[PDB]
Amino acid sequence: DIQLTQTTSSLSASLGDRVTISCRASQDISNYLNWYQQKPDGTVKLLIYYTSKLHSGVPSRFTASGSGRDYSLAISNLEQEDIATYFCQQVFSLPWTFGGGTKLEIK
Amino acid sequence: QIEWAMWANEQALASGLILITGGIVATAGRFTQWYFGAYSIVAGVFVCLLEYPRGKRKKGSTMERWGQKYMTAVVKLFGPFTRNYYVRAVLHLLLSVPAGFLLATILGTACLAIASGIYLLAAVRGEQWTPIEP
Amino acid sequence: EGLSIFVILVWLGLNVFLFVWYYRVYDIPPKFFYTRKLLGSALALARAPAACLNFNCMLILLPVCRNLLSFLRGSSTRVRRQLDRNLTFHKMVAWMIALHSAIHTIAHLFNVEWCVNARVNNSDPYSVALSELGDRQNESYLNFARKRIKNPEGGLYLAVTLLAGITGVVITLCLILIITSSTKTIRRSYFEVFWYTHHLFVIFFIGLAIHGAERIVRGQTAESLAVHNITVCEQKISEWGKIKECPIPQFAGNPPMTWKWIVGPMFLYLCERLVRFWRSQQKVVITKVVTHPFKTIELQMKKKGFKMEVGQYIFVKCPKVSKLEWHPFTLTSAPEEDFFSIHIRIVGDWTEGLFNACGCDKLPKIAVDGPFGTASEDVFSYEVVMLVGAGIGVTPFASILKSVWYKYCNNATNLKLKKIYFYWLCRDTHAFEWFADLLQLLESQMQERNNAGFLSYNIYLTGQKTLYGRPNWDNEFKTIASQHPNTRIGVFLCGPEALAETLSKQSISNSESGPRGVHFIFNKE
Amino acid sequence: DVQLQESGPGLVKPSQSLSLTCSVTGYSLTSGSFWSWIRQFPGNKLEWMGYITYDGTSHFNPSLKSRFSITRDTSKNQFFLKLNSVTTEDTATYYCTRDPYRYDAMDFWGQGTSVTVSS
Ligand SMILES: Cc1cc2nc3c(=O)[nH]c(=O)nc-3n(C[C@H](O)[C@H](O)[C@H](O)COP(=O)(O)OP(=O)(O)OC[C@H]3O[C@@H](n4cnc5c(N)ncnc54)[C@H](O)[C@@H]3O)c2cc1C
Ligand code: HEM
Ligand code: HEM
Ligand SMILES: *[C@@H]1O[C@H](CO)[C@@H](O[C@@H]2O[C@H](CO)[C@@H](O[C@@H]3O[C@H](CO)[C@@H](O)[C@H](O)[C@@H]3O)[C@H](O)[C@H]2NC(C)=O)[C@H](O)[C@H]1NC(C)=O
Ligand SMILES: *[C@@H]1O[C@H](CO)[C@@H](O)[C@H](O)[C@H]1NC(C)=O
Ligand SMILES: *[C@@H]1O[C@H](CO)[C@@H](O)[C@H](O)[C@H]1NC(C)=O
Ligand SMILES: [Mg+2]
Repeated sequence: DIQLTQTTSSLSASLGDRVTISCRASQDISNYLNWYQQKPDGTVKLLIYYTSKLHSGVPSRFTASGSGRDYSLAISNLEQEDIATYFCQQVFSLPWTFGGGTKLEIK
Repeated sequence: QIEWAMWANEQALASGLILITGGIVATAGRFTQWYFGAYSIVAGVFVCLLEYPRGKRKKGSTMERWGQKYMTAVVKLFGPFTRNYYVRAVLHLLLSVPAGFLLATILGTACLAIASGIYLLAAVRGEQWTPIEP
Repeated sequence: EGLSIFVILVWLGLNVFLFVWYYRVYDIPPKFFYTRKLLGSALALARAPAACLNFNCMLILLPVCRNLLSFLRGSSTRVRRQLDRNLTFHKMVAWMIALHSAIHTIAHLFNVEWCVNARVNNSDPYSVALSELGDRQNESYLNFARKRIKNPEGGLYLAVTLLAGITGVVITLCLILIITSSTKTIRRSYFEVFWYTHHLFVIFFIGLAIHGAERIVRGQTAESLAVHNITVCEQKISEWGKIKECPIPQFAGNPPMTWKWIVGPMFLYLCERLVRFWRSQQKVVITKVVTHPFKTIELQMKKKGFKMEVGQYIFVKCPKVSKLEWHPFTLTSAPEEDFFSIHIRIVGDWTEGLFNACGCDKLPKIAVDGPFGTASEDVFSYEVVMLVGAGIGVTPFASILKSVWYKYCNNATNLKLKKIYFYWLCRDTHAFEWFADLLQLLESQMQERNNAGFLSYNIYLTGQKTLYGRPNWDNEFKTIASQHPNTRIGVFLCGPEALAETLSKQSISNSESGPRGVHFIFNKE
Repeated sequence: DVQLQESGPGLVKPSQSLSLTCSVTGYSLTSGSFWSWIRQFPGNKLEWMGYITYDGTSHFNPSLKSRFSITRDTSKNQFFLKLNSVTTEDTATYYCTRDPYRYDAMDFWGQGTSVTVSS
């Protein structure tokens, strides 16, 4: 099992401010990392798959990029619906290990 | 004994031809970093021109390429730069170095480096490029 | 020359057919559908020359099997000459190897470019998506560029890491070197360099045998094609492996085929070289060594059961001087003589080594390989002949004249030959004085046997009795046509090509078309 | 569109067997996807539990030894989680998910069922 670690366990920012959530894989994954957003009520939804492909239906402010082991999620402008935990998951090798999670707190 | 310059010339002419081919195939296909392909085209044309005129042997009667005398005159004009085979070897190597950044021209780079090595051997043997007058 | 025309036309057909066929085997079938979108049309342009090279790579080694061809001649005249164009066939076949190798290499340069470009997300969406296969478990890649190295460094990395790329670079260097060192200049002035650097065929063939071992060029497997209907599954790539109808396609590579083509010729050539080794071991006793002036020594020698024909030459290996090399020397002695001899001019390192070993300035171990060459046994056929030799080309004519005297003394009635006109074109008789003595001797034997009219010879000096300047062929042909009416005259020459064209022109011009006239039949060595 | 409900016992006893049902409405399991059972432990730590393919093939996380198994009822268009010998650490929110992408991304998740293990 490859361990995906998100160094930022919790992050704070304001509305309309760029936020970056980065996570690193213990082993190289061939851009096979996906991003999920879990709302505080527990609803999980896919944001990006294969580290760049924006899942049809999520706002364009979610932009992800990475290569090899280090991957990052960037949100351009924040509003009150972006309060959520963000998970990065590999699909490169089974088991599909998840990330630690990153809570967003608006300042 | 053996005159390495003849084989060096026959290798360098083909190296220039394949360098032209590599540059053309890189430019026409719009290979990323095709400007090295354009450099390979021009350098290969220059090497084909410079290396077309085969020199005169120390002994015996030499064969001449078709339409060689005109190029021989032009190459003679440069004098101590074309006659010398230390200058020829370093010139070939320095022209081959920038062509080695793309796969389409690495073959030309390797062949031109080999030709430069054979020219270095000929220069150490003391052989020089004397023009073939008609 | 219908036979050689036909060989070149069968050979070129069997290259064009192979090109079109292995083009369409990798272009049309739906097995290569996905690979043809990552590689475009540059896939078939790379694979058709592969099969063409498979065919030409056997056809190169076969004509240069000189000992096997000696055995085939032993098992066996125009057709004999046509099959003695084995070297010319070798030349053109290697040239078309160079052509098809250039096409193959260019198409694979395109392939490598478009296989790195798609890998680093620098191509169309579909090719980039196809390059994603093979990263994970239970999927076989279609793009053989696996590391995300951007061009142009990625193509270089593939060249220096893929076995196909490394072998291709090595054998392309080994082919370009062979071609550049196989120009007439090297093959005629520095034949030492030609022969040594022409032994890169071994490296070329070793790299070529293992060239396609990786199977990186992959097409979809038959079972995958059965389960994966492409016309349904092409546009649903984003969900491959996630519906009943469209499992992830599996790509395998075609097993290497070149070795199956080339092992026969390689086996035959190694057999050839073992026959050459055996001919080397076969003992050759050097009975007598006369050293004619100006550094030419003649080796009267005897080898177990050596048969020869006029105009043929032998390779002479001297292990003491050089263990690897074989040096050809024209046989200068008649077939009837118990000993076969050669005259060697001391002009180089190996002949100088033989000179020092012979002790002319105990005898060296020499080895004789093959009475090779085109037999000139048709000289005796005609009633009148014109033997012409210029410079070094006069040597086989010596053996011809010696055999003429033997045929005159042994039979004197079965010798169809009646008259000799000989012309020797040398700047000076400075290295071939033994040939001058030979002509004096033969004239003496003809005079002593009361047949002095048999042999007429003139020596001409470019710089009977010696003359100055080239002969007047116009007047000479007219004079001998007046001498001999309504008879065939065979013109034999060994020398410059311009001289050959000259003699052809005069032979046709002075010949009468009708059978009741003089026909001048030119033959060129 | 396609929506997934998880239904099962919210409080199983230790060493019992947990049986969770995921009901799918807008899509049929046999039409095609990888149907996973990701669960989140207390402390917000997700882990891929295991999926069953459209063909019926099922793949597990080896951290779950042989105590975990997946079956499906194609007639009712639903798939089931089955944990033998549930321990105290099995308490988690089990999300049943749909994975239609070759990139193995779970686009549709369930609301999750909080299963608790206590004596
Ligand atoms: C069909 C044929 C018939 C020949 N008949 C005679 C003959 O009757 N008498 C005679 O003295 N010489 C003959 N030669 C030439 C003879 O082969 C060389 O002169 C001999 O090998 C000299 O070796 P070297 O030590 O001079 O080599 P070098 O001094 O390095 O070479 C000097 C010259 O000899 C030629 N040469 C060297 N090695 C070979 C080789 N293996 N094969 C062909 N050419 C070579 C080179 O092209 C060069 O121009 C013949 C060659 C051929 C192809
Ligand atoms: C491209 C131009 C080529 C030319 C002009 C050429 C010419 C020749 C000639 C004239 C010979 C006769 C040697 C002699 O008389 O001693 C020869 C021999 C030979 N050549 Fe080439 N050849 C060419 C290409 C090739 C290639 C591409 C290969 C292999 C990859 C090859 C393999 C051989 C071999 C094996 C021999 C036999 C040598 C021997 O018997 O000692 N040739 N060649
Ligand atoms: C110079 C760079 C070259 C490159 C990058 C290259 C590349 C390749 C590749 C990728 C393959 C397929 C390998 C596989 O599927 O396993 C191949 C096959 C082949 N190549 Fe090359 N090649 C090069 C030069 C040459 C040369 C000089 C020859 C000369 C004969 C040659 C002859 C062949 C042949 C005959 C095959 C078919 C192999 C088989 O059918 O088993 N290639 N080449
Ligand atoms: C990677 O691919 C291999 C082979 O393509 C997969 O292994 C195969 O999986 C199938 C599906 O479960 C197995 O079929 C099953 O066989 C058992 C008996 O062994 C039978 O009871 C079932 O009804 C079903 O027919 C197949 O045996 C198995 N093959 C091997 C050699 O293990 C593998 O699961 C794939 N892995 C992943 C992660 O996709
Ligand atoms: C590839 O490049 C395109 C062009 O902008 C971009 O839309 C896409 O997200 C990229 N994909 C990856 C995996 O980086
Ligand atoms: C692939 O699908 C098309 C469209 O339904 C069908 O006509 C064709 O027969 C199919 N081919 C195979 C091999 O199943
Ligand atoms: Mg020598």
